[PDB]
Amino acid sequence: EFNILLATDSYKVTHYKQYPPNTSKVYSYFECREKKYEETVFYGLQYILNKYLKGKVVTKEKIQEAKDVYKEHFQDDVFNEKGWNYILEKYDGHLPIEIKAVPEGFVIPRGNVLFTVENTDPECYWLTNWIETILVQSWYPITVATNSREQKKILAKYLLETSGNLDGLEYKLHDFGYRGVSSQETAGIGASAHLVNFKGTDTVAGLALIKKYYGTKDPVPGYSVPAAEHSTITAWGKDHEKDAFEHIVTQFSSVPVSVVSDSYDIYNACEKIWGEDLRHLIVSRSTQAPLIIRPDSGNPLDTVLKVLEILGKKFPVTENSKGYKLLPPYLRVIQGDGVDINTLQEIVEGMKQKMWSIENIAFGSGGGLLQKLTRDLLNCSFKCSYVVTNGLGINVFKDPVADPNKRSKKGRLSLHRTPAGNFVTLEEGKGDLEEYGQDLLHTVFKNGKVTKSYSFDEIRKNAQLNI
Amino acid sequence: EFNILLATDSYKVTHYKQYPPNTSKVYSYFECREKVKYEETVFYGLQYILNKYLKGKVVTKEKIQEAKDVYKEHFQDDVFNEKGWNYILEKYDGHLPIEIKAVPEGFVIPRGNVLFTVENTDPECYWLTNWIETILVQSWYPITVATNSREQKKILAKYLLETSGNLDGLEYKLHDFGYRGVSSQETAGIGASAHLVNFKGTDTVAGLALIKKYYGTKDPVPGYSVPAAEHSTITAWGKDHEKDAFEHIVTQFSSVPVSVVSDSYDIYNACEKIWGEDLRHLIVSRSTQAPLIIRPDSGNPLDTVLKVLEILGKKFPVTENSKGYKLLPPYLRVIQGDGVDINTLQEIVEGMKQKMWSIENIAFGSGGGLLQKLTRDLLNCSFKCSYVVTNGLGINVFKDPVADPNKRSKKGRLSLHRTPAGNFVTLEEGKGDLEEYGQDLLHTVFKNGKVTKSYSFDEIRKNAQLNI
Ligand SMILES: O=P(O)(O)OC[C@H]1O[C@H](OP(=O)(O)OP(=O)(O)O)[C@H](O)[C@@H]1O
Ligand SMILES: O=P(O)(O)OC[C@H]1O[C@H](OP(=O)(O)OP(=O)(O)O)[C@H](O)[C@@H]1O
Ligand SMILES: O=C(O)c1cccnc1
Ligand SMILES: O=C(O)c1cccnc1
Repeated sequence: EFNILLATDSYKVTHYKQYPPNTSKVYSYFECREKKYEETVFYGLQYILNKYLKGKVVTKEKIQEAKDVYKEHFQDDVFNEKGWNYILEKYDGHLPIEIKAVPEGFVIPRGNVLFTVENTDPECYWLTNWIETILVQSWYPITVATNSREQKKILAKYLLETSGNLDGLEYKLHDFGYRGVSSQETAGIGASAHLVNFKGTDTVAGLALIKKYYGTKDPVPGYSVPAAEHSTITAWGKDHEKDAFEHIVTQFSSVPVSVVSDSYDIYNACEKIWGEDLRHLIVSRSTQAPLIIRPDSGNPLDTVLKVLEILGKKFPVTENSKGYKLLPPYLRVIQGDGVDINTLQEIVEGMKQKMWSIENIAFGSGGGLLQKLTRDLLNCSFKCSYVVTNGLGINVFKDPVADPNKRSKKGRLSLHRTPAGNFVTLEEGKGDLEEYGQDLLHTVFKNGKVTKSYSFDEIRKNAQLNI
Repeated sequence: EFNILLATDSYKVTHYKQYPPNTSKVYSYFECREKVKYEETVFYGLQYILNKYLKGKVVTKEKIQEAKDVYKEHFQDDVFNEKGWNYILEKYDGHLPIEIKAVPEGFVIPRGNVLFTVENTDPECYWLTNWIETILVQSWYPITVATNSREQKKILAKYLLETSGNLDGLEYKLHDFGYRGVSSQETAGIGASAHLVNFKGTDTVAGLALIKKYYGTKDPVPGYSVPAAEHSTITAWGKDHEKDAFEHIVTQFSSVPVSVVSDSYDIYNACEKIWGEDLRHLIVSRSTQAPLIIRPDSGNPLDTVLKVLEILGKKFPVTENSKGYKLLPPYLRVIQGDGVDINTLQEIVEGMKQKMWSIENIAFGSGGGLLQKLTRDLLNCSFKCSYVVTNGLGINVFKDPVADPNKRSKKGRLSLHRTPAGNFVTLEEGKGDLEEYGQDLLHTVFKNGKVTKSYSFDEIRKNAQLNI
């Protein structure tokens, strides 16, 4: 089905004719360039290696298919049929490429090499950057995992300040983004990246991806709870919202249940329906099976604060040991509308200023978590840094006059820890001097084989917060 | 293999227990809610979803068991509706008892109108309508790409018509550079295909196969490209040999158009000294069908384009076209592919016009701005239940949140009509049945596991044309 010969940017089809004659090696690297988001979670390359790059990826039929498409697409014969046939005949269609990468889950400051790519056969000098397009899509799981982890840092800071511990942190940011991403494939990739940091998800696609490509000791990497949507409330008719609420919390009386409460009037629902008519069905619930009230409209901070004020007047509020107000354990709130890293910060800060514990609230995020992200957020970039031409290696780079931020690194690269425990990327082959301890890049792919793999449990450990 | 039982939001697994008892019908609809203002949307992409995910035998015993096993662990509880899915398998050989009606693909519809509706065709499957919300709502993405691409085409058409008097070349003026900048291979194909509704130039090869498989064109392919350099093929020569790289590349591609990225070290030197002097003899000899296309790729986009054009206008023979705008010789063009989105595209063409440069001189490449920097909230894409039957009684249902009237949803059975003035209106509460507005513009496109109406990519392009 998938054809790697048709999985590149069109212009790359023409690059084999553009490199210097007598070029035997093209060596390229990926970084999140330096320019907020000072460090990045490296995640997602193992998916790409296994799904698209390993094994026999070239066949006679795929070559003919590409040749025919490109003849029409370019209105010209430019496709390197010879070079692809070489890989087919010499290597049984396995890519003569070596990729070295930092371990998945590692948290690396901006401006460092995260992986490198080079050809292992001199005839395939053109192949290194053929697969740039595929490999650069690693920007997306890196950026989802990174932005999710930055939200975890905010939640952890405010949970610690308002409650004194981090209990429940892993469930405080729930993935609501399945319908809000651009494809089924993106849903799985993005949901898996969020699960590097959290355990709550409604994007089921992430589970199958992690099981197939990474693996966990536990049966599943992420969990959900029963929850209403507007259709299951509004189907009862507007005059029967109370009947809908009563039915749903009674069907799910012994597990947590989230009930969207803003179909008609969130404030009436909290004060009169939950707070009076159905109060007897709430105060009876277990600490392990709270009602979770879900507003879903209005200004996010103003709505959360007004919902909490209403609930604190109808239910017995305590003051925890840090001085912050706490709803009874059978009652919680989830804000799932308009949540991104900026509004999450605004809400928890507003709660803190009004003396509400972050224990009371959880968040759901859809587009903000999985779709409202681009390759430019972390300046994810893949560039050639080293070539061998006429048997001599030369260090190559770009350095555009009008934008020093786009200057790329020179020569053969390696990643090291510094004496102070930070990270440094050495350029120009200087890692070979061995002044800086071991290279942290490891070979993960060579000549069609995935050579080093990480479980999802290892990745989660590598991506832990300091605290 | 894809499993539609595992292709929904988790909470929807629990919804069959939440609807009113004795509900036999759930009817839902999709709109781009009323809130560049994006007043009209190109409806595109549902036919892909119908064919790839929803048609045919989508339920098997193995898929039911897989979903059962996953949800038991995911919920730590048995809530999965195994019986309901087995009914579909047994009664319909795994085909979905669903009817979907939709506006024709490529149609350009104002915001706030019904675009498609979904309802179950078997009373036992009242829960199925909104199970497939998640899948179907992903149509927001091709809709939004196609719409935003068409809005950029409107800008380009306006300024090309002003500065040149015609629209020659318009379909090649916005090239898709977004393959590496989207979130997956599947997204690349969907989004590139949506851009090809409006344009013919693309480097996102994945779009071609999607169109061939799911829509079809009379022509062999729906989009085209030209040879072009990247920084690796220039810089690999060494900083002191940029001229050698340029000479090699334009000589290799002497009789087709060739784009050459010229900013590796100093775009202004490259234009004035390398192209403008050292290699000028290799440029002024080229065919009108095979221009050199100089590609800056850094700096302030408008300032860089204007300075590149000023340099080239001093080194090459510029003419004045019939509208009074400056025009480079036909063997020389420029493409700006850095930092392009609908806002900077507008700023560049307006700044060119103010400096008396024809838009004939320029084309644009766009990656993330075209295919990735878009969300479901740009057009307020939304799927909502508007009608149910419970105890044999149909009721019109809706949401109307007190703090956001923009989220009010439509009531009852819906239909899309032409007004007497030729505009569009969505009739609510079954009022289309009164036939005061002629016939419903929605067509049944899916019924009981079968695609029942479909559109070629050529028809979609025709429907999506600009008025001009
Ligand atoms: O973070 P987001 O990308 O916005 O996703 C989260 C939203 O999505 C759901 O609503 P729904 O599908 O109704 O969205 P809508 O009201 O905009 O149509 C859900 O109830 C949240 O409000
Ligand atoms: O519109 P965009 O999403 O930005 O994609 C277009 C950019 O992508 C390419 O550069 P490259 O891969 O170098 O991007 P980079 O400079 O960030 O590395 C290309 O030369 C354009 O500059
Ligand atoms: O579980 C939820 O409340 C949910 C999941 C996805 C989208 N909106 C809400
Ligand atoms: O053809 C090009 O110039 C191109 C294609 C994709 C990305 N960047 C540039």
